[PDB]
Amino acid sequence: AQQRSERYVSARSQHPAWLLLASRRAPLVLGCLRTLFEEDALQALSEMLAAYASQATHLQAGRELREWIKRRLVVEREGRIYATDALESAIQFVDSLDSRIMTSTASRLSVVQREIENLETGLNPSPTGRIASLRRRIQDLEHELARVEAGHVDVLDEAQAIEGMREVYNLATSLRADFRRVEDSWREADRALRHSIISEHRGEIVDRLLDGQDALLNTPEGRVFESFQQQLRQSAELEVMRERLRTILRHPAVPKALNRPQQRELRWLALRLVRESQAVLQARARSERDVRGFMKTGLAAEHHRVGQLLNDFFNLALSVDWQRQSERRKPACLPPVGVAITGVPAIER
Amino acid sequence: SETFILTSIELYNWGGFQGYHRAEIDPSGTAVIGPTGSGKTTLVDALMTLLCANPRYRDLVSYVRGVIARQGKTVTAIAATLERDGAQVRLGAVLWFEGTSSSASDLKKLWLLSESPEQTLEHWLSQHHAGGMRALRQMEKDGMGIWPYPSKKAFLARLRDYFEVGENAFTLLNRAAGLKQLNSIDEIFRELVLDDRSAFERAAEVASSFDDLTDIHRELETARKQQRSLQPVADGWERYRADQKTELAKRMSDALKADTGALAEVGRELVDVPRYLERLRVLTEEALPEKLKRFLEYLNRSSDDGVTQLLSYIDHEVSMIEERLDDLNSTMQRVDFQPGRYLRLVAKKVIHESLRTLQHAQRQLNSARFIDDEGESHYKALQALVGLLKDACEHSRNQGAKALLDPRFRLEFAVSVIEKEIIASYVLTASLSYALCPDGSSRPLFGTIVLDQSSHAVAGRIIAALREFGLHAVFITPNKEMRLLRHHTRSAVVVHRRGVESSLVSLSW
Repeated sequence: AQQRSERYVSARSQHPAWLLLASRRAPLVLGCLRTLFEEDALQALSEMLAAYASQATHLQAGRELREWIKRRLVVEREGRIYATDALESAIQFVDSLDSRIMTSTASRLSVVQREIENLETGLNPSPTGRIASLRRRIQDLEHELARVEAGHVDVLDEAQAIEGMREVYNLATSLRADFRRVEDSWREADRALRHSIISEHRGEIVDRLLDGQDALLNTPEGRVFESFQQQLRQSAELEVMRERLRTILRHPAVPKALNRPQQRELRWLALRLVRESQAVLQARARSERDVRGFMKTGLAAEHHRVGQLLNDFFNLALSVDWQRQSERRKPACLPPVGVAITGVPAIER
Repeated sequence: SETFILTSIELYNWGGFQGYHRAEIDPSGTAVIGPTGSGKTTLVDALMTLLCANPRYRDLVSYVRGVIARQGKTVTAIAATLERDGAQVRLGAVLWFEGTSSSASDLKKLWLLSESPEQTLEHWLSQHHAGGMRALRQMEKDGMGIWPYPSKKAFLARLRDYFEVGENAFTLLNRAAGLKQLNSIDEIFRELVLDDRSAFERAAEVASSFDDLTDIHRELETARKQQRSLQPVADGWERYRADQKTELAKRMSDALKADTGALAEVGRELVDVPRYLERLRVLTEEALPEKLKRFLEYLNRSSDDGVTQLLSYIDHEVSMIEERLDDLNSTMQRVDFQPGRYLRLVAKKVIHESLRTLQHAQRQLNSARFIDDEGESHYKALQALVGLLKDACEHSRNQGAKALLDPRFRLEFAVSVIEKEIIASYVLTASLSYALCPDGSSRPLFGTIVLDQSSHAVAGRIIAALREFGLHAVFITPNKEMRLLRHHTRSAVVVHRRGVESSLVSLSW
């Protein structure tokens, strides 16, 4: 019980999402960032911060943007800004305060029961139990078919139909939750690999890594994403799912269950899923290519020794008197590099 | 006008006094004269028991049992009355012992604050004698101007709210009520005016947190050492897949040397080679990132919420001391120590070797945060500062160590005349006047103070200063200075001791 409070305090101090939520300008920052991912970031942030004085804009806009970049809420790669998982967690929390779909329903209970049955029968190696389960399910389906042949077709009521539609939307919309998480997982592996290469720099490690064709940057989330995207490619079931969704969306009870944006999201589910899954493998390939290029450049030892020398110089610099203009202007010991020759004074000759 | 002044003190079986006793106070001045050890300090201890949480006497049990003159079931009560133009307030206490179990947790106490004229000491005693505790807490439902508290904390909070004073006025009044000798100016100002707000407690917590962080650092180092040993086995397996079995066995032996239980029972067989590899993967993808993340989080939190805030707190305390000194200097202007002259206080920061070392270490800590070493340099820089704090806190009875964690010792005070006894008395009186006055006002609501002690001219200015600041005084003297008090004080309280009993007689000159 005591450790929970310490964990909460640590999360409050460190985690980017809670810091963003507790920030002074949280609502406008959240709105602007969410609009963006749907210089230019700095310009739009300044524009939004302009007509919200209430409660020198361009200076504080840049200061806050660099503060969030430091906190790793957003990431800067070369000259571009990319979103992380903390931003999406904050957005999900904020925009769920208005409308949240209930999960204490009968449909969710039936789904849970069927899923538990499926898992339990899938973990069983004995063949006799499998045969018994198959026979029981076949008999139940045959009984239902016999009942239906007598003219007892069952149709969900309006309330049950609305409940089912909302539950299906809630389950289907959760497949995009962890797309940024995989990329965040790969970036830290990249950083750790580069740090290990620099601190080691031994050329044998670099040569061995370059020689092998086995891919680097392996993480637990990457394997889960690979397993997901492999099954995503089996179009023989994606087509059936899309057709069933199209059939479902043409029902009288749809307007009372979902509004326009939700209907749009359910309408283009498969296309958007495939399109967004294809945009993560490219990021992984780019990361691996950049790592291999950095390794092939071969300037790690220079970085290490220049860092050591800079640390020595900075340690020494604390023992001099910077308050005297005489010492601040004393000539140092550094050679001329990139000498630009004096213009010949012929001028007009 | 609008200032309460003390009028009387009543005792009942308190210390060496047996039964009921009463002492009067004059509106101008009063001297508590009597032979040494006859009970002069007992009266003031009884008065100060009602005003501060921890008086500097040796405890309530000794006074209750008359350390023994009273054993077993017993009752003791004390009271004090303050009056003004058309108003009266009374502060009292009743403490009793049920039996012979003389212990700290067996003494039952109640504190009383009253305004109605029907609440007297004898009424409280009668109610206790008739109903014990319930009859004492019952009078709140049968009257209006009575407030009982079975708690000194709430009682003192209410008392400090009644007279619109700060949280340290009564502590200062108690400190200057038994001071023996007027010492040097720095010693007086550093011991009898400023409050003790040293930061020796936070240093221990910071040191404990750092010692906790060292364990996480050690775990991270162990994990890195294990991974560095395990990698050559992975290299050797690739070499073998391309004799070399001896080198592979040697590498597996080296890997097993550094293991701590993961590779518990394995061998140098080629069948066990995959197992080693799996362990390496678990090191690379799961354990090391988690340990590094936890280490970085703990390092940042300890470096920011730990040692950084302590020094800022100390600097803020020094700034508050300087501001209060400026306010005291402003207060002291409205008086003439000499014709057309007044005193002024100046504060100058001192320097010490420990302070210079601490500041240099702090600069190193600030400079080490810009290195990208995965926190190694930052940890090394923080370690030296924590070590300095530990060394300072270990020996808390030295000038160097107290110069670090005690704000009052980071300054030196001087007095300007823009005589030691007169200057000390003026500073003490100005501090008392500043403490006992509501903000934005110059008239105290609590007026009575107690003093201990010099020719006639020496004491002739103290009385003038007290009258100028608007304070009523009660002096304590032995039977030695009964010549000048006759000219200033206009009443006297005499304590006669006969055996193990004392009696008080109040008379005018």
